[PDB]
Amino acid sequence: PTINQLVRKPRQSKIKKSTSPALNKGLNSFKRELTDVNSPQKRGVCTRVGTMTPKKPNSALRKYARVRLSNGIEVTAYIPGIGHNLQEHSVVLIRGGRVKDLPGVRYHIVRGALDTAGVENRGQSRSKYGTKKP
Amino acid sequence: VMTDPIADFLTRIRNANMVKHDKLELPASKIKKEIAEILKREGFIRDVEYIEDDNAGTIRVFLKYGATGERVITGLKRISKPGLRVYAKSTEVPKVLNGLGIAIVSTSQGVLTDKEARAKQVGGEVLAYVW
RNA sequence: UAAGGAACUCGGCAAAAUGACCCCGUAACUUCGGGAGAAGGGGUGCUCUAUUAGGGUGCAAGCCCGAGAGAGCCGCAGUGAAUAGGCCCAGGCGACUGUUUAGCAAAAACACAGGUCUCUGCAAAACCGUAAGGUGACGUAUAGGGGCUGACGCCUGCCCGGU
RNA sequence: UCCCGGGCCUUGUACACACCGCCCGUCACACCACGAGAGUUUGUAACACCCGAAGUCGGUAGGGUAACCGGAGCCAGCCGCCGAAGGUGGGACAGAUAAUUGGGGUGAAGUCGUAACAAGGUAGCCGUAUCGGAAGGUGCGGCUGGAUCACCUCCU
RNA sequence: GGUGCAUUAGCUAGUUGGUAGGGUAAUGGCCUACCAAGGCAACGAUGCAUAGCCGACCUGAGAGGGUGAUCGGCCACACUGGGACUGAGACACGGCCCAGACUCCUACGGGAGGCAGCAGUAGGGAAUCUUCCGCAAUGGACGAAAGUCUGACGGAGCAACGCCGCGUGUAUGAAGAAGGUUUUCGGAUCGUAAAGUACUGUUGUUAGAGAAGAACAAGGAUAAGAGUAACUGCUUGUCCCUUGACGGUAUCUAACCAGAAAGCCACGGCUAACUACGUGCCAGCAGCCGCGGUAAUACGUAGGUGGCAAGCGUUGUCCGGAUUUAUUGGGCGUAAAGCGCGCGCAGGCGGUCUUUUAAGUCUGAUGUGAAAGCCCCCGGCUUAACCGGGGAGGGUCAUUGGAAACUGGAAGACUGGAGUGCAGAAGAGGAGAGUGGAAUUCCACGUGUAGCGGUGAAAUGCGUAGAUAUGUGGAGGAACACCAGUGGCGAAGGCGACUCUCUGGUCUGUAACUGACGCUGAGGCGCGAAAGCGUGGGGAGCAAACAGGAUUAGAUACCCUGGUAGUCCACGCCGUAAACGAUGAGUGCUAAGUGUUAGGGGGUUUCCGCCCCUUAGUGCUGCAGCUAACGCAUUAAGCACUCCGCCUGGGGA
Ligand SMILES: [Mg+2]
Ligand SMILES: [Mg+2]
Ligand SMILES: [Mg+2]
Ligand SMILES: [Mg+2]
Ligand SMILES: [Mg+2]
Ligand SMILES: [Mg+2]
Ligand SMILES: [Mg+2]
Ligand SMILES: [Mg+2]
Ligand SMILES: [Mg+2]
Ligand SMILES: [Mg+2]
Ligand SMILES: [Mg+2]
Ligand SMILES: [Mg+2]
Ligand SMILES: [Mg+2]
Ligand SMILES: [Mg+2]
Ligand SMILES: [Mg+2]
Ligand SMILES: [Mg+2]
Ligand SMILES: [Mg+2]
Ligand SMILES: [Mg+2]
Ligand SMILES: [Mg+2]
Ligand SMILES: [Mg+2]
Ligand SMILES: [Mg+2]
Ligand SMILES: [Mg+2]
Ligand SMILES: [Mg+2]
Ligand SMILES: [Mg+2]
Ligand SMILES: [Mg+2]
Ligand SMILES: [Mg+2]
Ligand SMILES: [Mg+2]
Ligand SMILES: [Mg+2]
Ligand SMILES: [Mg+2]
Ligand SMILES: [Mg+2]
Ligand SMILES: [Mg+2]
Ligand SMILES: [Mg+2]
Ligand SMILES: [Mg+2]
Ligand SMILES: [Mg+2]
Ligand SMILES: [Mg+2]
Ligand SMILES: [Mg+2]
Ligand SMILES: [Mg+2]
Ligand SMILES: [Mg+2]
Ligand SMILES: [Mg+2]
Ligand SMILES: [Mg+2]
Ligand SMILES: [Mg+2]
Ligand SMILES: [Mg+2]
Ligand SMILES: [Mg+2]
Ligand SMILES: [Mg+2]
Ligand SMILES: [Mg+2]
Ligand SMILES: [Mg+2]
Ligand SMILES: [Mg+2]
Ligand SMILES: [Mg+2]
Ligand SMILES: [Mg+2]
Ligand SMILES: [Mg+2]
Ligand SMILES: [Mg+2]
Ligand SMILES: [Mg+2]
Ligand SMILES: [Mg+2]
Ligand SMILES: [Mg+2]
Ligand SMILES: [Mg+2]
Ligand SMILES: [Mg+2]
Ligand SMILES: [Mg+2]
Ligand SMILES: [Mg+2]
Ligand SMILES: [Mg+2]
Ligand SMILES: [Mg+2]
Ligand SMILES: [Mg+2]
Ligand SMILES: [Mg+2]
Ligand SMILES: [Mg+2]
Ligand SMILES: [Mg+2]
Ligand SMILES: [Mg+2]
Ligand SMILES: [Mg+2]
Ligand SMILES: [Mg+2]
Ligand SMILES: [Mg+2]
Ligand SMILES: [Mg+2]
Ligand SMILES: [Mg+2]
Ligand SMILES: [Mg+2]
Ligand SMILES: [Mg+2]
Ligand SMILES: [Mg+2]
Ligand SMILES: [Mg+2]
Ligand SMILES: [Mg+2]
Ligand SMILES: [Mg+2]
Ligand SMILES: [Mg+2]
Ligand SMILES: [Mg+2]
Ligand SMILES: [Mg+2]
Ligand SMILES: [Mg+2]
Ligand SMILES: [Mg+2]
Ligand SMILES: [Mg+2]
Ligand SMILES: [Mg+2]
Ligand SMILES: [Mg+2]
Ligand SMILES: [Mg+2]
Ligand SMILES: [Mg+2]
Ligand SMILES: [Mg+2]
Ligand SMILES: [Mg+2]
Ligand SMILES: [Mg+2]
Ligand SMILES: [Mg+2]
Ligand SMILES: [Mg+2]
Ligand SMILES: [Mg+2]
Ligand SMILES: [Mg+2]
Ligand SMILES: [Mg+2]
Ligand SMILES: [Mg+2]
Ligand SMILES: [Mg+2]
Ligand SMILES: [Mg+2]
Ligand SMILES: [Mg+2]
Ligand SMILES: [Mg+2]
Ligand SMILES: [Mg+2]
Ligand SMILES: [Mg+2]
Ligand SMILES: [Mg+2]
Ligand SMILES: [Mg+2]
Ligand SMILES: [Mg+2]
Ligand SMILES: [Mg+2]
Ligand SMILES: [Mg+2]
Ligand SMILES: [Mg+2]
Ligand SMILES: [Mg+2]
Ligand SMILES: [Mg+2]
Ligand SMILES: [Mg+2]
Ligand SMILES: [Mg+2]
Ligand SMILES: [Mg+2]
Ligand SMILES: [Mg+2]
Ligand SMILES: [Mg+2]
Ligand SMILES: [Mg+2]
Ligand SMILES: [Mg+2]
Ligand SMILES: [Mg+2]
Ligand SMILES: [Mg+2]
Ligand SMILES: [Mg+2]
Ligand SMILES: [Mg+2]
Repeated sequence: PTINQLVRKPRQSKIKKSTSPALNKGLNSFKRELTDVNSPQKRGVCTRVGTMTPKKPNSALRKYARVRLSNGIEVTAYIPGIGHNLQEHSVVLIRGGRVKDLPGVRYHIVRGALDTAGVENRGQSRSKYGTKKP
Repeated sequence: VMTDPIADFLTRIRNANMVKHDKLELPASKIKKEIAEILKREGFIRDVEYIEDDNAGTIRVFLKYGATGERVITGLKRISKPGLRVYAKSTEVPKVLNGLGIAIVSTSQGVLTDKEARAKQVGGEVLAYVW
């Protein structure tokens, strides 16, 4: 536009949107109000463990969890690796990462950080899945 | 209406170059005299003459082309428009096309090219780029 | 009338409570007028400054009217007696003011402004009377009589076989 | 002339698994987010009155009192203004929650029809009004983002 | 000078100014009495939300974007509110008084407290350290001085948290040890890596030597000074003596040992690095494209390889790539994007010349922009990191001196813009009043007999109560046949029978007149097809809704027969359209060819007519140029300047 037009009202840029809303939120129990702080991991107790099927054309059975975070938000996570040991009423650590096949799953459960244990008989890429040196 | 007579001088030359016109004439003004006179100093235009009339006089410019019809002027640009005037300090005077072109500056010592301005440590309004 | 304060009862029926003047302040909703005295609060006595500051009247003498303030004084209490709105939230019905069963029912009933259908060309239709004579009307379809509905807002669907 | 299979040219296309294509809306089921909702419950900043500690200031001081000339001055006590917290009242704003409800989105296989894409079998679309299970139909005005069917006019 | 919201438009009453006084270190509504009604705001007041500010830090080619931890400067706070005393300085972190919440001691009367000081504890969290040693150095408070105090500060401890340095051995050694892993079974690869021989000690273990950081102060002798009647004493100079937490720390030399010291992620493409076996849309992988359905270089494990290395990967946040908010550096015919159109306040921009001024503009000097940090040049730690010395940069900064081209201000001058005058022309431009002829419908009367009407076929319907057809007359309403034409007029919507009245604009010629009087134009005010709404009329044709007949598997439709609102008029609303050239307004420049509307000039000719030139419109074809293409092309979507409007993936919407 013309310079005079561009002075009367300047250029406003677009605002990005975070893809992990629950990870970057806090809580204050004294005030019962969510505070705005960023955080790479959060922990919570899982309330339901199960599976659903991915979108087309995939056909597997993906093992998920339903975790209640420490700041009081109910989210859906995903267990990587072959086989786990999760049960209802278990404390786990979640971290960022979205899985494409699953519709609503937006977080990953880290393996080897808390009650959740590492994957059995992992020989390579062991830093992920939290399996110690054999 | 007419808001920038200097821009017309710049664009009339450009419009005549595309069709290889050998001359053009346009209403005269004091500031256009130096700009047209400057171009003759570096060979950008082959000649210039003044015609005296009632209203403001008239100036015609004779364009220049090389042997086998190559343009001598390959572009003209206006910098300090009426909507946004620009000014340059002594060290901010540019070099159009890495010294192969010229810039016309309206200093406090007169209208003179960029090369001459840096020899006198003066600034002013940058008027045109000719290359 | 101690303490309680609707526990009474079909139902706060009856009683209690508010009540004057001056100042501050005031919601939803609205047909923009209202609601509204919404709600909720504060001040009032007497003495001195004081025939005040200032007004009405008169030629002047004089007479009448009387805000703000300051300082004080006295009571449990100062419109010290009598007279003088209780208020708020939500729903049904009727738009409203009005009328009604003299002597059991005052209302959600009747009326109403507005809507619509229909009859009437003037010796009008309609009504009283056996008739004469009248009202309608000393009017004339923007007028007159009858039936239904009832401010205002949005609307008023299908059936003409039967009467 | 029609029915079937095929060959050339042209036209339109939202088709390319290539019309046995593509694709619209209601209805039944499941999930998710958002709005309304008789109400309920947390919190923020103020405002108007009532009451008002400490304290500085102002007035008295009949009680106490070494310096200075009984006097002065001083102090305790009492009184007045201002005043934090507290109480009462009507509003403003922000979040959560609530029987129920409204449209929206997602789900290969369910039911109904086939509105659009070819002249899509009534050309389509835009504004508006009315009607209908549903896509939608019809009236009025407008557009070509129409292949079309006939005389004339301009350009090559 | 440095932030978001207009889906936050009014705010304020000691508020705004004045007069007299009080109070303060000091001016001042800082406070009080009187007087007046002012003050702020679209250049964004007020309100809500968020936030300590800066030097600087990260990123970036730069312009910018994000941040304000550590170090330095300023500010505010000290459990939460309020108040004052003492003092040069406080409304006071380890001071006082009152009120509140909490913890503790009470003999029930009353009392005592504040780690956002250094350590440490519980809690919250994905997440952060020792309840250590010294005043030896530096700086503080007190003292005349030794000296006392100093969780400031010097050191030590824990944590791969980051940056820097180098150690996990060197050299020679096979057509090539064994063993893995594959093989069309010959071989290939791990691999010169083994093993062998020769060598080294950075690191390790042991034992010996052992720094700087120290200047001091005080105390003792002197010497010289100012001051002295004279000392004591004071100031400066030189000698003597004295002090280490770190710590026997750093650092040397003596010997023995290849011995105690390598992991992490990827190998389909992006992107450097591929083969076997297992599984069989299962297990599973994934940043995107997407891999897996009994021969997977993509899943799991091996062999091999590739990137780094005391690390390596994942997650979260910021900048870049992103020209994806485009000042540098984008756009709006068909992809998102020109308001439906006009009149215009504020604002933005503005023809030619002369004189002057110096606000903008350019330039010199002075003051300042602390230190640390980035950058440049030197020097110390065995190198580096790190630390010193000097410099540079960094401002729409303040005072002062110059220049006058450009923008601005002032004084004049001109006519190519704009407007008036004078002479002509064309037009369905608008409002009001009246009139005309075809045609449809209804009504009355002659003539006349059996059908008419309708469809792809039919039927409903009309007709013997005499229709359709035909001749005559009457009533009423709506639209204007031919002319009629990518013809005309208007800002757009739009305007077509005729006459008159009242009115707006445009074009051409002249050069008399004024002399820049102009363009665009957010808010504001008006106009604005059709449908629709209110009140009063009118109602011939047409016709949503509706009814009947057909078609169809069904047909709330297309087709047929009827038909109400509406369409028409007056007044008042509504404010939309594919309101379209899907193209904002103004101005100038840039090949031609040819129709047409309204004018002007010239030549031929008596006219007519033909030709040429020119102004303003309206169409077609085409060059340069532009475009993704289609296409536009003097009526631009080409080349330029000014102002306004709008856009930033789709759905939700
Ligand atoms: Mg992997
Ligand atoms: Mg009692
Ligand atoms: Mg009592
Ligand atoms: Mg009570
Ligand atoms: Mg009660
Ligand atoms: Mg009882
Ligand atoms: Mg009862
Ligand atoms: Mg009573
Ligand atoms: Mg008086
Ligand atoms: Mg009384
Ligand atoms: Mg009373
Ligand atoms: Mg009543
Ligand atoms: Mg009675
Ligand atoms: Mg009679
Ligand atoms: Mg009679
Ligand atoms: Mg009579
Ligand atoms: Mg009438
Ligand atoms: Mg009614
Ligand atoms: Mg009734
Ligand atoms: Mg009504
Ligand atoms: Mg009815
Ligand atoms: Mg009947
Ligand atoms: Mg009948
Ligand atoms: Mg052939
Ligand atoms: Mg396709
Ligand atoms: Mg169809
Ligand atoms: Mg219909
Ligand atoms: Mg139509
Ligand atoms: Mg089309
Ligand atoms: Mg400021
Ligand atoms: Mg004063
Ligand atoms: Mg003030
Ligand atoms: Mg503000
Ligand atoms: Mg960049
Ligand atoms: Mg920068
Ligand atoms: Mg800190
Ligand atoms: Mg605390
Ligand atoms: Mg003091
Ligand atoms: Mg305090
Ligand atoms: Mg202190
Ligand atoms: Mg302070
Ligand atoms: Mg302090
Ligand atoms: Mg403390
Ligand atoms: Mg206490
Ligand atoms: Mg601490
Ligand atoms: Mg802890
Ligand atoms: Mg914890
Ligand atoms: Mg010390
Ligand atoms: Mg010291
Ligand atoms: Mg001293
Ligand atoms: Mg001590
Ligand atoms: Mg210590
Ligand atoms: Mg320290
Ligand atoms: Mg370390
Ligand atoms: Mg680690
Ligand atoms: Mg082998
Ligand atoms: Mg072998
Ligand atoms: Mg050694
Ligand atoms: Mg030793
Ligand atoms: Mg030793
Ligand atoms: Mg010392
Ligand atoms: Mg000494
Ligand atoms: Mg001596
Ligand atoms: Mg001596
Ligand atoms: Mg000495
Ligand atoms: Mg030793
Ligand atoms: Mg040595
Ligand atoms: Mg050795
Ligand atoms: Mg590769
Ligand atoms: Mg396989
Ligand atoms: Mg891969
Ligand atoms: Mg693999
Ligand atoms: Mg391997
Ligand atoms: Mg390797
Ligand atoms: Mg390293
Ligand atoms: Mg890392
Ligand atoms: Mg990351
Ligand atoms: Mg950018
Ligand atoms: Mg773009
Ligand atoms: Mg444009
Ligand atoms: Mg489109
Ligand atoms: Mg578009
Ligand atoms: Mg337009
Ligand atoms: Mg202006
Ligand atoms: Mg100018
Ligand atoms: Mg100007
Ligand atoms: Mg500096
Ligand atoms: Mg060096
Ligand atoms: Mg340094
Ligand atoms: Mg330096
Ligand atoms: Mg000049
Ligand atoms: Mg001068
Ligand atoms: Mg003119
Ligand atoms: Mg006319
Ligand atoms: Mg007209
Ligand atoms: Mg006729
Ligand atoms: Mg048939
Ligand atoms: Mg007839
Ligand atoms: Mg026009
Ligand atoms: Mg006129
Ligand atoms: Mg006219
Ligand atoms: Mg015209
Ligand atoms: Mg003149
Ligand atoms: Mg205009
Ligand atoms: Mg406007
Ligand atoms: Mg209409
Ligand atoms: Mg009407
Ligand atoms: Mg009507
Ligand atoms: Mg039907
Ligand atoms: Mg009909
Ligand atoms: Mg009208
Ligand atoms: Mg709309
Ligand atoms: Mg529109
Ligand atoms: Mg149109
Ligand atoms: Mg448009
Ligand atoms: Mg233009
Ligand atoms: Mg143009
Ligand atoms: Mg033309
Ligand atoms: Mg989106
Ligand atoms: Mg969006």
